[PDB]
Amino acid sequence: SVTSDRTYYGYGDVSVKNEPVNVVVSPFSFPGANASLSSGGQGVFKKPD
Amino acid sequence: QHGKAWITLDAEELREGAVLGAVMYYEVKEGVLASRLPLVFKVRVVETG
Amino acid sequence: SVTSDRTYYGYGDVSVKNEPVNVVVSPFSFPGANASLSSGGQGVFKKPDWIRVVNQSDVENVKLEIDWVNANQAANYFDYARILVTGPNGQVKGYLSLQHGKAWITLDAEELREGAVLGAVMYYEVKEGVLASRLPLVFKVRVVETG
Ligand SMILES: [Ca+2]
Ligand SMILES: [Ca+2]
Ligand SMILES: [Ca+2]
Ligand SMILES: [Ca+2]
Ligand SMILES: [Ca+2]
Repeated sequence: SVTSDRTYYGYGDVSVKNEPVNVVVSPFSFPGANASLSSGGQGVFKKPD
Repeated sequence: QHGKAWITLDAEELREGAVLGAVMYYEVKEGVLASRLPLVFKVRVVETG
Repeated sequence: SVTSDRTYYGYGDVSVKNEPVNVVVSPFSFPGANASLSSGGQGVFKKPDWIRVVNQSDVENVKLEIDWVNANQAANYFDYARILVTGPNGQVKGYLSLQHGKAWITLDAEELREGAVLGAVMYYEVKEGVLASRLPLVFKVRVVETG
């Protein structure tokens, strides 16, 4: 007696939470400790991490 | 569409007990849901002898 | 005998109470204590805990637009001033100066779920000979998009 509207459903959800990367900074204080940078000087400074 | 039948039985078919079974080929219209639908057939004895 | 008007009802309510974020400010008095800022001097000033962003239990993604409004006034006092917004857990997501005035620091589900502190690191050189007291520095925090 009923004319069914033939439509059933399925569903799902997608969760995009974080950003791809975290650029953790540990800044450099390049004259350093137990060192010295003078005017006109020339050299190299290294920070591994 | 074609609504009338004219089944006729003769002296051999009656003298053994005439059963008339039904075989129904059906396709239900799309999505229709019913319960206890009636089917009524009128049996007229037109000519006996 | 009655011809029923066949309509029944269901209902519900949605409660949106709070705003997504609380930008707790603890302002900085940068000449500090037991320190000294002189005219023409050059240096650095650091405040580890300056803007604490406190979220509610649902908010996970926040996009903050930090904006420096009185920079054109401080241009008459400073020669270069560079503010680094020391972000959530070591990241530095924001950099403001007298010229480039807008930042777009954005926090996601890991940075909020641990308590987001935004410190300030300021690199400054005071214009030659200028002597002031209690100069204001005001930054507009706009929450542009939350989720
Ligand atoms: Ca992150
Ligand atoms: Ca007859
Ligand atoms: Ca007879
Ligand atoms: Ca609030
Ligand atoms: Ca939104």
